[PDB]
Amino acid sequence: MFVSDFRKEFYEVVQSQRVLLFVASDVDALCACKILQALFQCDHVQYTLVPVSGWQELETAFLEHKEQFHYFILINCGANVDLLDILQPDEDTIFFVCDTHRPVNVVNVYNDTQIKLLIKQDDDLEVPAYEDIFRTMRRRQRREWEARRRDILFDYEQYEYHGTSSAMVMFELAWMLSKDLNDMLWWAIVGLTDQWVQDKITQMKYVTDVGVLQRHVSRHNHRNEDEENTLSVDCTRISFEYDLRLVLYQHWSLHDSLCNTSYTAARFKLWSVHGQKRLQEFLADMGLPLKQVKQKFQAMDISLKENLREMIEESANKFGMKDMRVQTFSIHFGFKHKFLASDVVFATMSLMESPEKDGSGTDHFIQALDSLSRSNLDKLYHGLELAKKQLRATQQTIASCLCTNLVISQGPFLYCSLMEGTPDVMLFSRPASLSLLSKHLLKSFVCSTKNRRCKLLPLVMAAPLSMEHGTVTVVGIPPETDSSDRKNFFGRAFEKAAESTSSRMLHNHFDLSVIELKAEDRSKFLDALISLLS
Amino acid sequence: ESIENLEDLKGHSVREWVSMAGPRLEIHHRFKNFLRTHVDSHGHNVFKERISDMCKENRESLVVNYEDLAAREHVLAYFLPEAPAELLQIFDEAALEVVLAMYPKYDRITNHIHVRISHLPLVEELRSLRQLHLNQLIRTSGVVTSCTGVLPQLSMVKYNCNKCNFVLGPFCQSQNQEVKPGSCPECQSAGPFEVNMEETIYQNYQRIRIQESPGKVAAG
Amino acid sequence: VDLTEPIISRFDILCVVRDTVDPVQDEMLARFVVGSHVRHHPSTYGVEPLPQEVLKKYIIYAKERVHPKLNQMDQDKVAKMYSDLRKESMATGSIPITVRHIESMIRMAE
Ligand SMILES: [Zn+2]
Repeated sequence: MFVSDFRKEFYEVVQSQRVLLFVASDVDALCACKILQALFQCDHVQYTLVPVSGWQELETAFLEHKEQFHYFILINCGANVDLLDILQPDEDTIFFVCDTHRPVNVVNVYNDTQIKLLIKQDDDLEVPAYEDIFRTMRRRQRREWEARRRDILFDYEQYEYHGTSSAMVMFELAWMLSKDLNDMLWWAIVGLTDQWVQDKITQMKYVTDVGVLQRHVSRHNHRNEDEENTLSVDCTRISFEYDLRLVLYQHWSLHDSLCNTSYTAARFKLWSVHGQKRLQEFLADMGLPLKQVKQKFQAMDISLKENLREMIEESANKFGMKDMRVQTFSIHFGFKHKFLASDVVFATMSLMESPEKDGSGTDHFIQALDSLSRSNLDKLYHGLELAKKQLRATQQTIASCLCTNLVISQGPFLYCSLMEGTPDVMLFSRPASLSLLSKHLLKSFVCSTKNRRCKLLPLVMAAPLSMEHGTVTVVGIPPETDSSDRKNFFGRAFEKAAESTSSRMLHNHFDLSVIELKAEDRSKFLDALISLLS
Repeated sequence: ESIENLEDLKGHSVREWVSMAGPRLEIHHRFKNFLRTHVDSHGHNVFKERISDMCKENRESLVVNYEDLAAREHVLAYFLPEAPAELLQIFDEAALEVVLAMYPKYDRITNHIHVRISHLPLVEELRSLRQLHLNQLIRTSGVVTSCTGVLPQLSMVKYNCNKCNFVLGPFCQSQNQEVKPGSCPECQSAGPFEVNMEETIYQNYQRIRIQESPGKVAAG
Repeated sequence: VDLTEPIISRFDILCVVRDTVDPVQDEMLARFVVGSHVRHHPSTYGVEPLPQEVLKKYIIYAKERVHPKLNQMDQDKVAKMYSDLRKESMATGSIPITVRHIESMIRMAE
């Protein structure tokens, strides 16, 4: 069932109870977890928090914890599968699901007693009616009904996508509880910006949600400040910004940010030998000295920093980059700490997807989660350093793939693969960073090629996972277009291709468009996908 | 305004002629037009490409080929070896305001651009230099034997008055003698003065010694 | 050769040229030399060269605007090659000192 009011029939229920949080390892999940943590700590709710990153891990943790806890909250996981089938719970347990994944599984939708969904009912949802999904001429009519059922269920389950941010949902709950702090609002903003950075949502939906959060920012600012008398410099001040699309440009030199932003790198073809000259054309059009552009931004001359955004916008317009400016937010506190929401997103993501072989992925999750609090600001800066390394490695990998021409058409989709032992393949072994790399690589490819048909294709990308088990991760990306809905069918396509091939596919990740394959299975699996997409 | 002319006929000397306002403006316009209209044998606008390749790298120095300057503008090639300092100053100004037409924000990068002449056909052996070549543009070849370090030389110097706060206005430094104020216009104290080290404009300086290449003519 | 191993091994490429008699090859070489002498009066190729101005531009472009990267070169093949090259050299008279010849091959591939 959908929860109609989070306050009464979710929060006031669990407020009297011991709770278990399962949280996915993504930045939106981390922000929603932080908001809910702060609420529970205000109300002395005895919660336990468990990270998870796949179905096997969630099943293991639930089997470990099922006896002691009756109330469970799943953040950014569980909505798009039958939780009762997967977990096999006792009937007295209750699962709250604040998950952005769409479409919601019909069993979770119509299970009234046990599965409760912390999902907005005014999100883009098209759930089929109950009578269409659940129960001689009567036999013929029944078989016709079953044919209708399979057709409508395939139409419902074909495309997966993402709804409103879980962090935004939790901040809505905090606002209804009248316990919303400025830091909670910042976590909500970072949660939305995670979806925008990873291209999980459309630009229109992102603009709408930014319009929602603008009102909350204005309310929080005018809560205790006006234009006549102001707060201490120590206090956090969140400001709406119509800022630049360039990544981490306030902590870098502008040259590095123009080099490693996927947008500008794809436009100017900076992987190519000619791309640096095109970048120099752009910089000379702006009139910025190269010794200033290659200097760190905080050390750049303030005469140049005065109107840099207008300069970059108006040069980008005539160079063909039509949407260089983006609606976003920034947070200021103290004298010297200034971050964009995209900066916090990249830092936390790099901490979580860090390639270091220390401890465990749960350890990297813990470092990422700690970095979202201002008492652990050093972790945030360290995450920014890791983001520098990650973005440089991303551009190196894209340059390698395009120069050696690993990205190759195979009919209805482009195909690419990373070989073992190549530079910085370890950084993209993990599925989430691989999905991000595939998106950036597809943007670079469609900006590079002259073939108008190839600009319309989706991308399938693979990389090694475990040589000892002989497995590869595989991800599927929809076509990269300006007006895409960011819906993709590769979940069901992978499932149906694997079933039609009897392939050894482990479906452990929460996105259905991310899978693990036994490596030798890839040839017949790819052939099946080619025959399927046709 | 000052009217355009036939340039090559005059009663003055060449230096005096190109110093006068009318022909100076005509020379300026001619070199501007030459930069903005010269083309390659294949029809490529040469100096648009060269100015773009300069402004990309911020090199603030434009190389011009005599062998096509003579092709496009005859009289400029005529006056250039005869009055090089004056004509090169005029070329610098014209090139600067061409570059600020192509890249209007380039004054943020540099306030002055030097025109450098290449492939000058009146080449001279280094030991064959005579009084006949004085104050004329020459081309020579040789091996560099010595170099000073890169040193700052005064170019536009403002002097603090020896007894009060006043800055005596800019003097254009020469390569022949250290220019001096004599006495201050606000109060006629005289003799020694202090350079305003902050407001004075300096330029890079480097003096090299070149001699004939060992294998060219020095046969013992 | 009369050179020692520390100086020989520093040369990545060793070249030997011999003026051995072979009358057909001598005819071809002599005809080419006479052709050069008559061609350049003051007044094995089969592919035609580039003009030397084009070659100078090509070299100076390639040495600055191109930086070849190495990502995979069939490591076991090169290692096996180097190992039995060392084995054969131990019995005879030229000196693949351990890493310099491996790195010579890497440099030549680049
Ligand atoms: Zn005085």
